[PDB]
Amino acid sequence: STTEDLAKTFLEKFNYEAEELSYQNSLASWNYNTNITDENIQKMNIAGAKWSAFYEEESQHAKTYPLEEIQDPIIKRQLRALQQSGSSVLSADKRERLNTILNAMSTIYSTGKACNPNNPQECLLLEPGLDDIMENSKDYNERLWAWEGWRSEVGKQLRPLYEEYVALKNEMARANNYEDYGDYWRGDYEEEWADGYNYSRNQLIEDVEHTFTQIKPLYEHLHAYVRAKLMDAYPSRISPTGCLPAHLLGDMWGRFWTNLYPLMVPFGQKPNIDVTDAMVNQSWDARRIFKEAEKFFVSVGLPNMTEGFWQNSMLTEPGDNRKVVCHPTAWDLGKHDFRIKMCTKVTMDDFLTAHHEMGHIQYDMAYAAQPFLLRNGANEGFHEAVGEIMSLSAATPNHLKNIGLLPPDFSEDSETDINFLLKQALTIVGTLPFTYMLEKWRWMVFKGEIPKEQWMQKWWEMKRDIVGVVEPLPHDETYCDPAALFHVANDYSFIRYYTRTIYQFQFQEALCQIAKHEGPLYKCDISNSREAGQKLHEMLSLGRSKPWTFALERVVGAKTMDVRPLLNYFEPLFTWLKEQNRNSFVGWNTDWSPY
Amino acid sequence: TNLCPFGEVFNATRFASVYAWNRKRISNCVADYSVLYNSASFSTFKCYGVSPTKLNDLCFTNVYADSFVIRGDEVRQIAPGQTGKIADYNYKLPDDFTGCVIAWNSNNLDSKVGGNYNYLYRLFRKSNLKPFERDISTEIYQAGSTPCNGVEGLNCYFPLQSYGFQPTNGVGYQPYRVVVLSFELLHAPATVCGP
Ligand SMILES: [Zn+2]
Repeated sequence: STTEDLAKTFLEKFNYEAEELSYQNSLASWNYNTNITDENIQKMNIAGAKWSAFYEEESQHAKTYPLEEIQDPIIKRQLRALQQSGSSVLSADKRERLNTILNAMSTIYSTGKACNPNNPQECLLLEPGLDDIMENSKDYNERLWAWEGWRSEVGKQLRPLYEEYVALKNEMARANNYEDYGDYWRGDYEEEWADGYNYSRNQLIEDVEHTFTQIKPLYEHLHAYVRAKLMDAYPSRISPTGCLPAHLLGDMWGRFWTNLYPLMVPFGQKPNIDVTDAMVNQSWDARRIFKEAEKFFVSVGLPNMTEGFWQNSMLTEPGDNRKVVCHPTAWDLGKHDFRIKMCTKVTMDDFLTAHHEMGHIQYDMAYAAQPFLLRNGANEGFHEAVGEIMSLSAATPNHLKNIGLLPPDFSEDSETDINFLLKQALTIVGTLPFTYMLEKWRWMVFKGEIPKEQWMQKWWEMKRDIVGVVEPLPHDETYCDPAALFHVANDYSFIRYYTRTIYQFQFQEALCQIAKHEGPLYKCDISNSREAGQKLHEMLSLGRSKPWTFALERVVGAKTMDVRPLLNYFEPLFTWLKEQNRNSFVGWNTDWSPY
Repeated sequence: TNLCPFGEVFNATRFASVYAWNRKRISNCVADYSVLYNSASFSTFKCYGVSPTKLNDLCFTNVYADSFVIRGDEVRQIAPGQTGKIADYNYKLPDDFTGCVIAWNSNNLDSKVGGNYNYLYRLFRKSNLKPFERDISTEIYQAGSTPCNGVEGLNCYFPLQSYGFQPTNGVGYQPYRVVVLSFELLHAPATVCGP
């Protein structure tokens, strides 16, 4: 009786009991998110606690079989996903102490409000009213108190909780044979027991840092063009050779520069291609958007949606007393129950979102034959990278001419293409120094390179040096400015957004070579090409049964992440950026500050 | 002028599980297999050995009807020479099988909101089943060598597992009422002719 057979017998009992019980958890979660009532919250929590107690009982049973004695590679990947202890390795007092901190940080963030110093009766929460200031207002002083007040009235309260969060999460990391909690978070990309596809936890630092040094020529010309246009929207507030203030970046945290696009448009006389009015004249509804969305996946070679997809999903707002979470979520309930829940309007943004969320479904429909512990993406960034390339192909004017949303005599304009490429680069290239620096600060904090008396000292020294973003007001060590982000105060790994962006154009450049696309990469459309969807289905059907380095090579031919496909996408913009920045200064110095 | 009651088998309100399948002995009657193939309601109609082209001229001895409910992904395991949890531990067909496998989707009948757990399938067994062998015993299956002493714990599992049949499930995870007609053509009076 070898332990390879005792773990294989254990997984057959586990996988059917997990799929039976997580489906009841997913169906109770679906009945909450579409039918928000008092009974559905309790039934979600009752059926969620049964799944959360079953998974911890069998995690201790999975540690009976030694992982070194298992020879089959499929069983080891399922056992490592099940033997991964978390807070259970702590004592009874410390595990209750850790969940007290995690619940307190998630409620200080969600129920925290910043008050206006001019009018103290206006105290605004983040999601309803404080994100409205940081994404729509064009005033320096109005965005200043919303930025400072969010990190003073809320982020200072998270500073004594985050310090004990670091010590407790480093204690359970070192009890699970890890160096720190940052090394624990880098184990999501760790691949072991492979011949040439091994990926170490230290190799994730050596790949993210190396890929970022090549986006620096692209980001500096984007930073210089944003600074040259933000010094017109905000005169005598930004030095022409310095950094950008943190509250002028179109976001609360400066995560995305997308909202600055009305302040910097390359050709104001050439409007962007917006087909939201062609759908109204053709009398499109919410069903027509998803029927045209699935025609894109049929043309690329992916199968149709299931019969139970159309009758069980919520593709429109019900128009009744049922409260509905209207965020677009693609649901993999298990037992081949695939759903999309979004309050779809007849617009262009929901047209591309319907392609993005159905690309999540086509990933979920592909690894459905895998075992239950292997029914996920290859890593934490593989799943949203597949959905993002569907919105890239759908938004092209070549695809909007074939489905009737553009006239047949629609001549493509190069001036409108620079407007499209700059708007893409404000969301994509503008978020990569923010995503790199947020994880670089957090990895060094867990490791011990940054002492607790140098948290906000090294937070702003890194943000000036890497992101080129200077704080508008001085912050001492009582602040906690990364904790003002959602993924920091709610214990989420933020490197999932960096690597997904690298995979997004690595997948896009790989599929547009088999699609025989002649021209630049941003004009590519993989529709009506059964070779760029069969190649994508080779990686999609793997799931988590193989390492992500193996899954990357099955599409792009390279095991590691590569940012040169991302630089090829914005290469027509990068030629335009270097011509526009010939009379400006490209780069920044960290000496200049607004204070 | 008695006829073979296929309405008792196919249109039954209660169906058996696959670990304990309900075999009915049908003899001394007149059968009409042309109505079975031309019903257009069966999602699976695969006859093995005997051709399904309305052979209403062969006299058979006994027509055993094995009625059970499995999920839709396991209907392919009711072919002669298949492997899986159903073909090895629940219902084994011989490699010289001469009969038909009728299976239709019964998501309207055998699915309830919250789950229909009245159908059980044997998940673990010490060895594979013989052809046409039924095992209704529920002893505790030990995976290795440690004794269970009548209680299932570490490495001891209860061999029966319950199907969760819900109407919102996918087509693969959906209840299929499977009727396996078995024909025994031997040196016999061969009562079931059905002209
Ligand atoms: Zn998504």
